[PDB]
Amino acid sequence: MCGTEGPNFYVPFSNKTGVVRSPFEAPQYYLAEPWQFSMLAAYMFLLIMLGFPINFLTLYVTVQHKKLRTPLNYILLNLAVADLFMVFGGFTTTLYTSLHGYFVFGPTGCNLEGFFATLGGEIALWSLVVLAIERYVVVCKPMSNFRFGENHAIMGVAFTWVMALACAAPPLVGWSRYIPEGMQCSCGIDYYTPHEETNNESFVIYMFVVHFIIPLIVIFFCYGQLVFTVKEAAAQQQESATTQKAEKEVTRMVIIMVIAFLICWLPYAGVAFYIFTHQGSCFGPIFMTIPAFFAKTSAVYNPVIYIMMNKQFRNCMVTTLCCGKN
Ligand SMILES: *[C@@H]1O[C@H](CO)[C@@H](O[C@@H]2O[C@H](CO)[C@@H](O[C@@H]3O[C@H](CO[C@H]4O[C@H](CO)[C@@H](O)[C@H](O)[C@@H]4O)[C@@H](O)[C@H](O[C@H]4O[C@H](CO)[C@@H](O)[C@H](O)[C@@H]4O)[C@@H]3O)[C@H](O)[C@H]2NC(C)=O)[C@H](O)[C@H]1NC(C)=O
Ligand SMILES: CC(C)[C@H](C(=O)N1CCC2(CC1)Oc1ccccc1O2)c1ccc(Cl)c(Cl)c1
Ligand SMILES: CCCCCCCCO[C@@H]1O[C@H](CO)[C@@H](O)[C@H](O)[C@H]1O
Ligand SMILES: CCCCCCCCO[C@@H]1O[C@H](CO)[C@@H](O)[C@H](O)[C@H]1O
Ligand SMILES: CCCCCCCCO[C@@H]1O[C@H](CO)[C@@H](O)[C@H](O)[C@H]1O
Ligand SMILES: CCCCCCCCO[C@@H]1O[C@H](CO)[C@@H](O)[C@H](O)[C@H]1O
Ligand SMILES: CCCCCCCCO[C@@H]1O[C@H](CO)[C@@H](O)[C@H](O)[C@H]1O
Ligand SMILES: *C(=O)CCCCCCCCCCCCCCC
Repeated sequence: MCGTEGPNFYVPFSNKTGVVRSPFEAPQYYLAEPWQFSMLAAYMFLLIMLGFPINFLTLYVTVQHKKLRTPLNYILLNLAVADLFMVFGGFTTTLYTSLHGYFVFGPTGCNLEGFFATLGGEIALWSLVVLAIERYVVVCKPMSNFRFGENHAIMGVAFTWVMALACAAPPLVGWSRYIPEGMQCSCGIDYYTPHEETNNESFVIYMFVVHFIIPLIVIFFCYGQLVFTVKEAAAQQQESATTQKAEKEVTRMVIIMVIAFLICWLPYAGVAFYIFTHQGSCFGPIFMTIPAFFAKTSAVYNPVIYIMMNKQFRNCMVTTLCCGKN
């Protein structure tokens, strides 16, 4: 008796006192104080104010600088669009619902907001995976006579969309479901109830293997092989000071990317491992949603790592922000 069930929702609060209401109809101030809903709104405001310009500017400078329109950069533009899906599908809606204290758009808006917020985070995840694969292919050259071109980069972008739909679409047609989560102001996959009608258990396993384990394996493999190949080549050219500088910075960047991924990936593993053990207690609205709470900031720090630290993008944005000069 941890929460209150209803059609299309699970409020993580007991109704033994009779105060629980539908998250589609009335504010959830028994889950959190009104000022804590305000702080949730302030958090959404921070993410919008930093997340929209950085990701929009990534698209804008690509229009004003011909050198950026390389196939190896297509996936980075795909990343910037995905973050805009998170910013407008998720953060903007949540800022609005937050200030009402419940999901005022009803179960239909729940499926829309949940689909587009999940699709945005999914496209971003697989863009990082596809980028790791493309870089591994270009550097480690695992195919004897192969050249990465425009058509290959388009496949890579299309691949992220297929994988993203493979996660975000089934809950709209009866495999798992979208419900309000956490403080009930935004919607997502149901990892909270074993809704046997939609076979929630098998979707969690599918999400865990395909959309959680596999991305980590691919990112670690591709980048490990890449760092190995680069350190191998530099070892054969130690007379070149620039070759050694290039090896050092490639390694430093791979570490940063992998640390950035782990910072977003481990909290889910931690929370899930804590839920696998200790399979006895009730989980507050915050607990199973702490990883998602902090994973939202990836809409800001991913473009900072993959674009603002890209030597080309940086100079083009400086020139664009400086009205043409510098
Ligand atoms: C968490 O738990 C609470 C408490 O159990 C639930 O809230 C109750 O929900 C029921 C509906 O299922 C409410 O019952 C309905 O109340 C209507 C209004 O009643 C108020 O007004 C009348 C005068 O009009 C007062 O006399 C009364 O004291 C109330 O203040 C009634 O119009 C409804 O009557 C109709 O349905 C019943 C059958 O349920 C028939 O017997 C009637 O003839 C009529 O057809 C009905 O009684 C109840 O008022 C709610 N209580 C509170 C405190 O809100 C939540 O739904 C639950 N949360 C979740 C998410 O499930
Ligand atoms: C992009 C998101 C749609 C997706 C997401 O929301 N997930 C949360 C639920 C999920 C799958 C992943 O996590 C689990 C952990 C343990 C057991 C089952 C699990 O199911 C996600 C989020 C962040 C990262 Cl880092 C990754 Cl790789 C993937
Ligand atoms: C993000 C900021 C972290 C620290 C904030 C701690 C604020 C606690 O502040 C207290 O919270 C109570 C909650 O109902 C209020 O009723 C009290 O009036 C208030 O003093
Ligand atoms: C850009 C942000 C705009 C957000 C507008 C939020 C409007 C909140 O609307 C308020 O919701 C309450 C229920 O929670 C009602 O009781 C109030 O009457 C209503 O004014
Ligand atoms: C390094 C990984 C970059 C992509 C991380 C995207 C974070 C997605 O976060 C997900 O968003 C959904 C909709 O808001 C929520 O329903 C999920 O609970 C949450 O895990
Ligand atoms: C997922 C892939 C992560 C790759 C991280 C590789 C980090 C290697 O880092 C390197 O390891 C060498 C070991 O001799 C050290 O001598 C170097 O100082 C160090 O730069
Ligand atoms: C700094 C400590 C923060 C603890 C995490 C608070 C978790 C509250 O739960 C939150 O509810 C929101 C509205 O439904 C969702 O948008 C968030 O994804 C979810 O984390
Ligand atoms: C060239 O590269 C620089 C051109 C001149 C730009 C100077 C203005 C930058 C100010 C950005 C910071 C605004 C902070 C807003 C606070 C919310």
